[PDB]
Amino acid sequence: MVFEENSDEVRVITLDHPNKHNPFSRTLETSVKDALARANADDSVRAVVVYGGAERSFSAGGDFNEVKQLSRSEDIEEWIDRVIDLYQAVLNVNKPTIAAVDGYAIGMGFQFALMFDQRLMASTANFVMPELKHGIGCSVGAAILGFTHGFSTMQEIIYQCQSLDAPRCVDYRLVNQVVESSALLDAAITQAHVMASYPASAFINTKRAVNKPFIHLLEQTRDASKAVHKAAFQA
Amino acid sequence: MVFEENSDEVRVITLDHPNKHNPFSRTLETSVKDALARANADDSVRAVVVYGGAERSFSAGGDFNEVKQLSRSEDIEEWIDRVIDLYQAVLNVNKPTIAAVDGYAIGMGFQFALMFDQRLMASTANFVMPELKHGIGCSVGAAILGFTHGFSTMQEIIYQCQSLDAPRCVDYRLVNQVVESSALLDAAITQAHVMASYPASAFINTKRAVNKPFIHLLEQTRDASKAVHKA
Amino acid sequence: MVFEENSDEVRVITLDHPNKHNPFSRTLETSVKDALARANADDSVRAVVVYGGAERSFSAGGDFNEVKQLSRSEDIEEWIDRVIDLYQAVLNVNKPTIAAVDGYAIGMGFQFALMFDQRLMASTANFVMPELKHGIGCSVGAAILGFTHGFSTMQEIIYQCQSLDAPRCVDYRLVNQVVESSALLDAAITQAHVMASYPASAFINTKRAVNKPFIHLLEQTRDASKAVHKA
Repeated sequence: MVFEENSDEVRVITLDHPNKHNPFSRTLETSVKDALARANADDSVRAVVVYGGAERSFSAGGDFNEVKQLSRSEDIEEWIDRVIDLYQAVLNVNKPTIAAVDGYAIGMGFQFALMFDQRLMASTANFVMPELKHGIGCSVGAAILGFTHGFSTMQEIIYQCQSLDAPRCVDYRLVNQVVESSALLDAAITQAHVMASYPASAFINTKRAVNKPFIHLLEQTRDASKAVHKAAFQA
Repeated sequence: MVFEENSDEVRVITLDHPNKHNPFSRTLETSVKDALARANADDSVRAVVVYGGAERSFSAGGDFNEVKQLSRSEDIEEWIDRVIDLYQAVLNVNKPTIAAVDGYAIGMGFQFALMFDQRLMASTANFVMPELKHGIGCSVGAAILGFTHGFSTMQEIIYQCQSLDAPRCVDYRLVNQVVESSALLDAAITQAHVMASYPASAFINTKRAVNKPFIHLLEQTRDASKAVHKA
Repeated sequence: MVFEENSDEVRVITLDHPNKHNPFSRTLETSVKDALARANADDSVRAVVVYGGAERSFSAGGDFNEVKQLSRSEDIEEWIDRVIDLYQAVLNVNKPTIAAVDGYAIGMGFQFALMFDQRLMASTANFVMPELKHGIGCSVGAAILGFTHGFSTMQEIIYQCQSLDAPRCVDYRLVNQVVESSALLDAAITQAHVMASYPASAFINTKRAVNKPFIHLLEQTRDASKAVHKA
């Protein structure tokens, strides 16, 4: 469920769920994790771009088919582990990582995007974190967003549950760039070439230092979040 | 010193100190805490709005003369503890909380407001944190504001001691909305109805998770602000 | 390598490296630390302004040819310890501190500036954190910047390695004011007089509380950054 192509030293991973909105099914997680592993392990690769695809959403979050079909505690507990593992998978890529966002980045897709070093979105795209509106728990989201963007910003976002257009994302500093849908991928690749040109020894050790507290946060959130979602999933 | 009213599932707590600027006296603390307890314990309540009242300040905070008048240290311990307990009282409300700010939100009033889930202010209102200007210590304000809005933002506010009108609060992201004084209360209630419509269990457990570090911070600050006036 | 003047209760420390870009050589660090010590220890001083000088940079930081030289594990460590000690030196000044920025504030100069209570820059000045562009490690810069201004802001800055002019710094909230180069020093001194007029008890204890987490973070970053500038 992911294409892997190359713009020279740049590896481009394109999400390809049967569904245009690239929902994170368990199969898609797997592919995305595996592609990231290969990219990180491959010396020909010096930078990575993850992309929803032309006329496709970055990801509309997890698979509503998994989520709505969750009752057992065993089942929910392990689902949270999966989710974090995915986010960690991105954070542990020792090379530069760009997220090219078009369409919708919702809930899990929003969060997934926040794991990247940089984010460019289309002028026509949207971010959303509408969990509580819908009756889903959002401790993991709160945790991430609080860490990346501050307490009061996070509060606003998760409690308002609004559809964030580009102007709004810029205002929140959720993205580094806004371009036309047609221009988006090339723009992302360029950013990747730029960061790829920074000496590797320097960039890897710095990125590691930078992402350590983030990883550590996510690990701490693991247990407590299993608690809210176990309790929430009974309606 | 409050009015408790209802817009259906929304409880509206209106501060009513004899003084139009709703200063936090001991008595007002008490009422506000008790009204919050009831609202949180009441089934019929699904969201809470706290409001200074029409043609009234949200709250000018606590008397700096009386703060400066405390010279026994348990006087200060008692007082520090009271202040935090108030802020914790808000943070422990398991339902949505909106603060409708008109007039002045000063010192304690500024801080008290930061405990809420959301904040709307009037176009004509002002936030201020002037403690250092008036020769008051300011650990608790800094601690809170650093946590809610970042180090460098807090630095600027505390050290500059300026009256922050609405444009400035928006720029700082201190509020979620600015409206006319006449429109403010209805606006706040609407927000409350919106958040009240969120499936409770999912909301409550999330809010608990969210506010936990905040509460823990207030506890750390309690100990520290009293290690100060002890040495 | 520093000239110490007085505007009444305000002490003004002007960086004076032979090089007009005030690079942080070991000698300059020393002078700056010693001038800060004296200013903090001097009762006649109630506030401090640090300035690059007219027609001179605040500081272009350390020399990236020398940094890339350091291969011996001691050399790396002692250098890191020095760098932090400098930043701590500013944080431990118990009186108000203003940084008057003209020219370039690069890497160490950017970071050094973030230690101050307030920052004014010239309209014509620039901030830069270009370490990764030039193959220099940046754990320290990121640690600081993440703490002062948030994770995602720090990310953007260190990964983009751009020259931030004034409009951009305002947009990032890196400074409290932008003025003409000619006006800059007087502006800084005024800010210093303003903060100097706040009661010393009130200020000193608050500032201590405020800067504690910052110091504690610098101390962690020290122990850590060794292992990465090592590898």
